[PDB]
Amino acid sequence: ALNSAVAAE
Amino acid sequence: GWASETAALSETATPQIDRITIPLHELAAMPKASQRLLDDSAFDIETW
Amino acid sequence: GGYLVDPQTSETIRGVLRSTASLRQIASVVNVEATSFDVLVDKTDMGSGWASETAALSETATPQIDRITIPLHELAAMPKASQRLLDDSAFDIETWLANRIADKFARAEAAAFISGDGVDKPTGFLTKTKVANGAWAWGSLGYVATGAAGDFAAVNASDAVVDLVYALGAEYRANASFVMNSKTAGAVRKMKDADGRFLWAEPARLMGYPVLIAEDMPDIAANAYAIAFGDFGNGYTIAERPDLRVLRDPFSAKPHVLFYASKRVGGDVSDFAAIKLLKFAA
Amino acid sequence: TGAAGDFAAVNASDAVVDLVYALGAEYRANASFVMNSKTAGAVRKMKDADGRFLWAEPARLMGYPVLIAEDMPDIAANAYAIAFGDFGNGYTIAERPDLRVLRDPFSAKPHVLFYASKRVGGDVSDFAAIKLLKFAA
Amino acid sequence: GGYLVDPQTSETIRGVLRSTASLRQIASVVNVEATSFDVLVDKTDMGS
Amino acid sequence: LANRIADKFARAEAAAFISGDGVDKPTGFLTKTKVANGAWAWGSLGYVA
Amino acid sequence: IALGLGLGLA
Amino acid sequence: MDVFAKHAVSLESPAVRHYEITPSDSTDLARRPRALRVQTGGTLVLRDETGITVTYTVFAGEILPVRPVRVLATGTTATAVGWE
Amino acid sequence: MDVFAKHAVSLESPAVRHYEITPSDSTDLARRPRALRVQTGGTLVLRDETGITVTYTVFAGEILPVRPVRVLATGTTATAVGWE
Amino acid sequence: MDVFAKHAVSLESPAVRHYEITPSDSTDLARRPRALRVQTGGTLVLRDETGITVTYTVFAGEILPVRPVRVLATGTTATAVGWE
Amino acid sequence: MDVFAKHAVSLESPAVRHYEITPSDSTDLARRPRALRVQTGGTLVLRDETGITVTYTVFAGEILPVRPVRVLATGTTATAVGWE
Amino acid sequence: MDVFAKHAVSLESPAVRHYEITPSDSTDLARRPRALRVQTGGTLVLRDETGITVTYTVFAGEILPVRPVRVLATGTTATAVGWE
Repeated sequence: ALNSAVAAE
Repeated sequence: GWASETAALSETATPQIDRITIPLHELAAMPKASQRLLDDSAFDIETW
Repeated sequence: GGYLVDPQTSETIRGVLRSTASLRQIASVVNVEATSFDVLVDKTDMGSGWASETAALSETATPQIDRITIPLHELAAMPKASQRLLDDSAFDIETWLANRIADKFARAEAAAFISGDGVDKPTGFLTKTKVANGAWAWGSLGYVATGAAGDFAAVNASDAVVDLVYALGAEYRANASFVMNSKTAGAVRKMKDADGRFLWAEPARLMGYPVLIAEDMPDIAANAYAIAFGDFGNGYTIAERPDLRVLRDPFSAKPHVLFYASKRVGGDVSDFAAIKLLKFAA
Repeated sequence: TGAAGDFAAVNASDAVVDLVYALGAEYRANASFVMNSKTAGAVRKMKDADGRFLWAEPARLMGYPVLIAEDMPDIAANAYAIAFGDFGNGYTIAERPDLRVLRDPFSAKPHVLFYASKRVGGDVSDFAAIKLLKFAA
Repeated sequence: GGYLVDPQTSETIRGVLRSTASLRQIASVVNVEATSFDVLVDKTDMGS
Repeated sequence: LANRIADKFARAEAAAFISGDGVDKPTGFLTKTKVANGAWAWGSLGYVA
Repeated sequence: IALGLGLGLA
Repeated sequence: MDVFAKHAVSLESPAVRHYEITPSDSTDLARRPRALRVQTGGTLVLRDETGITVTYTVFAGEILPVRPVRVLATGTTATAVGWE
Repeated sequence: MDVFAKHAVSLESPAVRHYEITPSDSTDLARRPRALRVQTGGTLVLRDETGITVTYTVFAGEILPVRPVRVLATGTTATAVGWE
Repeated sequence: MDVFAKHAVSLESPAVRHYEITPSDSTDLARRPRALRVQTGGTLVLRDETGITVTYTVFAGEILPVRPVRVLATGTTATAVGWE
Repeated sequence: MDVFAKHAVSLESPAVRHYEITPSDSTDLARRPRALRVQTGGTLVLRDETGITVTYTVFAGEILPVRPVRVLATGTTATAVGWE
Repeated sequence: MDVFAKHAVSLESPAVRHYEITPSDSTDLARRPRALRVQTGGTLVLRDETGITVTYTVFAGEILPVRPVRVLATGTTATAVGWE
């Protein structure tokens, strides 16, 4: 549950 | 954390997320049955 | 044509399913809306007279009373999630983080219920000033020793399990359980007779007694306490609040959401006579 | 296991129990062995120093259910003949649960030529929930 | 501000739990309002 | 106290039901002049060795 | 009697 | 590193623990052995738990699979080491 | 203090109880032994429970894992001690 | 009076029943023995149930834990007694 | 007629099947034996399944309870017969 | 091709694995053996896991069913090979 820019997060 | 009383709790970890793609291929067979068999073969050969 | 294929995702975002055997299901859970919990046990018993017809009757004994103070610490986690994710990530991320935070807390309190110390976490039964059984006083947990330093005993192995069972008290064995970890349970199931057949016969019980596979007890070291056994439902008291307090903060991390979630839980042993341990010293 | 072809000779059936207890606590609540029939026969033939077979209708092993497949390798030099784990969490099958039949009286002309297909897929979803037994060393 | 903390006590005072296997649950327990009880047994049998 | 005295009474009568003697308490079956089984009479309990 | 290594009687 | 560590030690099993015995004579042994490895040949006297004793004209290096309670010193000319 | 006290005593187990035997000759032994430790070499005759008997040309200190019912005195030149 | 009367007699157990064997030569034994106590040293020939035979250069009083079906008389110079 | 026909044949049990071995030297044995009865005394070399080999200075009629995979012919002066 | 492949290897079972031992002297053995086959007769010293040690005046080809942790080199004149 982080940013939608990084794929793995 | 097991946070203390006065500790000023910073950030914690947050699980990274993996996507696994099921490809969903197909599986096909084509038997060749006789029209003379299907008309004269009183068992239900289509559903068999 | 291949840009029309729109892969279907899962219904619920899955995860690796770690251990939930947390000792909470076998111990005494008490709801508490305070900062500390105080169990009151008796460490002695009374006296009976067998009074005669017409002789006398004196004063008899009265059980002296011990207060044990559950400190009821807290346990806090604060993941930082993005506001663009929470609006556009159709899985319900609020309740998914609320489930995963609850799972992480139920797993991290299992380590504190067994081998945690006093500082801001519950004290497990292992850190409770062990004294060898036979010279058993009240303020201590009893153990029996196996024999050889590393492994179990040499000539007679697995009676360390038996005298540990039959040194636990007759009423406590009515509903008791072993507590081990997995690489001790593997070593116990590897024990075998002089022919090559393992001598012991879904809860994976031992000698009829249930077995709780923890993951937070020590393994079989020189002087470790790898196997415990007893009535944890009378021996160990968990005091807690049965909810998971979630507060979302869109304000400090400004384009983020920053779920601060914290349940609070405490506990130590309430009845010292109801847990025995296996030491590998001598 | 130990020795290359067979199990470990001196202490045997330990390659089974450390495979069980190297899989995790939660996944063993509902796990299963997966073998084929000539592996399960070779397991049931194992016996102690008395000649008595030591493993005491789904044909379970050590309490855990056993799926006798037929497509795993047999006990070879470096084969993985016994698998164990929670495949309900570990492995995901994604499919269409209908069997599409199209009869063709048109290409093969005195024949009917039923073209049937279903589409199915799937690999491991949870890597923590499947453990294997290698026979190498 | 640590005197306002008022620790919650138990609901019921607990105790150490001693053995209750007492032979009363396997023997013949008889209610009696008297000074004594007289079990009348037969120490022999008849003949046929 | 009405629960704990009852607990101690149920635990203290078990000693009298088993190894208690005749004086002001029930006489347990261990104190009943045991005579070896095979030479068994009525007024005595039998034992094997 | 038989083929063991066992310090034993038979 | 023993591969037989998990195995139980029966009476038929090999000697795990050895200790030299002295002809104690009316003081019993510390631990009664499963077997006796004789060091020097001769005679030695052995008592059971039931109390009866005989003299054994033993040879030099023999193991004798007897389980004695006490080795007396009256007729004992032979030194042995216990196995357990 | 035996660490093997709880262990059962099988036929394969070492000798717990020993007693010297006499060549009784048509009176059976008190207890039939699991094995016979020979004291003095020679010949001795042994009878089964089925009744058939043979002569054994035995040596001096041998143990022989036979379980005899009666040792007769006709051809017995060898003294032995029973193990049980 | 045997204290081991209830115990089962395994192959590893001591000799309950003994009978002297003759070098029968192409007539099989009555009962095949668990072991052979040799009386007089020499050579003796032994056949399995699978049929293969070897000569054993045996000594005088040895027990040999072999389970033979038939003892032939061609190369047999040694007298033995069977144990079962 | 064996009374032990229903009994299972363990490693500890007596020798059911015997076959003479040749010092084959880099061809493994047909069946690996439970034990080796030596016929003529001398030296013989034995290889495990793990591959390590030692020379055994063996005597004449000894049984040695070893379970060898291959008997080599380099240092083998002693003839033996396998037991299984 | 072993017919006893499925059988478990107990302490009482024959020697599957053999390795020659060196008198290491305050470095323990790699694997402790079930038994010791002696190659050359003499004296050798053996230590238990409990630490007590005695000297064994051993003969030439004897097997001794002892399970030692360490063979020291002070009084060891005898070469042996371990069995496991």
